[PDB]
Amino acid sequence: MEQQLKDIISACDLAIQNEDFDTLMNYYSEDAVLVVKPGMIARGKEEIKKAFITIANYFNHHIVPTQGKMILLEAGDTVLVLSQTLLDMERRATYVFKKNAQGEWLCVIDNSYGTDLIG
Amino acid sequence: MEQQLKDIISACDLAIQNEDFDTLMNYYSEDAVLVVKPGMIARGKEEIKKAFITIANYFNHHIVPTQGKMILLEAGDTVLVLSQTLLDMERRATYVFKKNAQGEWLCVIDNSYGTDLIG
Repeated sequence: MEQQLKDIISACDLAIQNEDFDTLMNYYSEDAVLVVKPGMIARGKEEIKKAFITIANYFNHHIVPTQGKMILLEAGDTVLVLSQTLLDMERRATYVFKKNAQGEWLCVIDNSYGTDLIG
Repeated sequence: MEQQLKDIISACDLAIQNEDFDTLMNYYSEDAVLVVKPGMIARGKEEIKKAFITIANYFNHHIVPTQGKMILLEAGDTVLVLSQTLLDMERRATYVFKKNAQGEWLCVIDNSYGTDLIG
């Protein structure tokens, strides 16, 4: 439930560090959407794969990300995840996963900015 | 697109003022989830109907909040809506709609609090 999803997040978070986006795309749906940065979205597994490869080599001067509070709003088929990420300063994101027939939760909407996208 | 959803919001917003939750439940999915207030969620059309009937009076509507910026992250089947509501002070919510076979977008996750649910 709240764990397997939290385990998929980490699984992906790692798949990104190991720069093996080939295994990272197994967690995304085919028509998924990923918000790279404000006013910049990638649609489809291919476009999203490229986005990660592009923004692969980027880092913040002295920064220590840390998983924080995480709420899950499950509505049967889909699930809205509100993941807070601590910097030392926080980053509240909104992810949407959809459980396919196989029973594996894939990501459909990846907006690491959450409602911050508005402001 | 961005309008029909915005028109569904208003449609519901009104269905609530006219206290005719019978027509309001036509906009929600069957296994939908509604966040009434922090640490309080209603699951299923029935529970959600009761929730609205209960807080019919707890919340003084008529206080028509002003619609503001609204971002839509569509991923084929589902759609993540980031609606900002102005008070005069703002309220950034996160709604999730899913387009059924009939082609009508229903609400599956109604969290008028957005990422604020975390903090």
